[PDB]
Amino acid sequence: ACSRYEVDCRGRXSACG
Amino acid sequence: IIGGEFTTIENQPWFAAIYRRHRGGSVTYVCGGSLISPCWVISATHCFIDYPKKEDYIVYLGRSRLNSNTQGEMKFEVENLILHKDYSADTLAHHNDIALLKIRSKEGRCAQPSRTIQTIALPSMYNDPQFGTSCEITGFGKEQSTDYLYPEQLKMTVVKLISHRECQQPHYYGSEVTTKMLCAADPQWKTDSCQGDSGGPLVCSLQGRMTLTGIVSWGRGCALKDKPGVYTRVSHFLPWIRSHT
Ligand SMILES: *Cc1cc(C*)cc(C*)c1
Ligand SMILES: [Cl-]
Repeated sequence: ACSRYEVDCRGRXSACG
Repeated sequence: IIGGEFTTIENQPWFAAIYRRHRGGSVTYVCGGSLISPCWVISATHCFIDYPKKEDYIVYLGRSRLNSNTQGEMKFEVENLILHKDYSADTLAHHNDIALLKIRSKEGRCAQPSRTIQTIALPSMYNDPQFGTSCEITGFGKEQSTDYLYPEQLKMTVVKLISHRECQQPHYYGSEVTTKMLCAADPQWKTDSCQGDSGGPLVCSLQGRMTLTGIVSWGRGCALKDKPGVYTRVSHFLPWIRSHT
């Protein structure tokens, strides 16, 4: 899971998408 | 930052550390930014696109550590938060990944130059250094792609500019890279930006001037072979920056 406390949530390396 | 070295804000005094405050007063890091004038920090829209309310954000200048305070730092509210109305992202690339924050202290003031705080010049229109040019990136981002923690001390490293042609190869990014982007990477592929570094500066010397050539935006993985860092190409966003500033 990934929250609102997450650093740079759409950054390279992120698990988003 | 993968690879590179610990530094201090004095070696990158235009670096801005941008945080979000939470209902319980917990503060978490968001992204980096760069001081381009006393009242203005430039960063990346993707950093804010999910929580676009200026009131939640805090900006530090003169700051060398992520979750601890450092001597010579200054704290600012966000008076204006301006995102690019054409921001978009397919699954990998981010287009028009650029944002401005007008900063204002509680005493209503803007930045002042010191040992730890200085502005970074913008390039003039369409003026980028030649490919092969060694540039600097700085941030609190991951040290390895697989880490779950962020380093406590500011890092930087050197990367070289890559021609669009070369960045526009299939085995790089193809036409996923547009003319409003710019690629940089390590020739040996050992050093690179990563999560947490976004919004941060790519700084080059250009006409004997330290210049904000790019803004950390995207890339596949971090320090992966044939997967360079991709940066908003600042020299192609001057009108946008003048018209909002
Ligand atoms: C979990 C999460 C958080 C953000 C900010 C963005 C995405 C895609 C997922
Ligand atoms: Cl806009």
